Amino acid sequence: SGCFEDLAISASTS
Amino acid sequence: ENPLKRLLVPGEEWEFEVTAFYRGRQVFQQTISCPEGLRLVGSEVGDRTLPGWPVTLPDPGMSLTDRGVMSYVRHVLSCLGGGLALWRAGQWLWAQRLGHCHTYWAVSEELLPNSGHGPDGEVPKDKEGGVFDLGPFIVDLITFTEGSGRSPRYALWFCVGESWPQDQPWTKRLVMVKVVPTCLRALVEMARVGGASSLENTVDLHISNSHPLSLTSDQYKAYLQDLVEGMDFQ
Repeated sequence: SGCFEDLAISASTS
Repeated sequence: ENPLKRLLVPGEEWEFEVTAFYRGRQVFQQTISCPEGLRLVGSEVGDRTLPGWPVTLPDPGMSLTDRGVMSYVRHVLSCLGGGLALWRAGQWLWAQRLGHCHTYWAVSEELLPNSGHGPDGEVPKDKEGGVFDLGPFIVDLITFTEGSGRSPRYALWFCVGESWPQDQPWTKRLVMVKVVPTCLRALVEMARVGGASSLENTVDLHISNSHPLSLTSDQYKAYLQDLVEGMDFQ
């Protein structure tokens, strides 16, 4: 919401 | 001379029908033709440099009313980045993830079954990955023409941002995208009608510089067999 629980998304990086 | 061999001619461009679903609700449908394939993206401002026709999944606010679902779908789209690339190379359909949203693919029916099945695999990120081989497809198609029961599956389904729905219906998933190469839909339908009350039937491959073909059942089978021999196998 908040966090996004149970999503299959790898951490951001650029 | 074999009109079906046009499908594998270097330079030909298949038509890919792309249908998107937000929680089991169709929110987008478009047919594209591109040598570099397509890329399922989340916004209009993506990254022009990456080849492939950018297919922008619509904002959920234009179709949904569930604020919770809207928020979660928006987060999936915004994390798509480069997106999910799908292109063709010979008799193979290749897929690659260019963003951060893990995508799981599966070859299934035109409509995802109420029961379920599971994923055929996850779309790789750091490298290419085949998701469809035309070879075994035609072989099954031929077997299907011989009245052996079951038509071959051609509909690519992608689950974006979530694991594949195995212990839950596909309608529970946030972003589900179906991609159907319309030539395969045409081939199966031609096979389906082939064994009926008509000397000839019309099949339209829906590929670049193609004309509608009117064939008898047996010569359609013959064309399918000759197409098979010219293709690659291990």
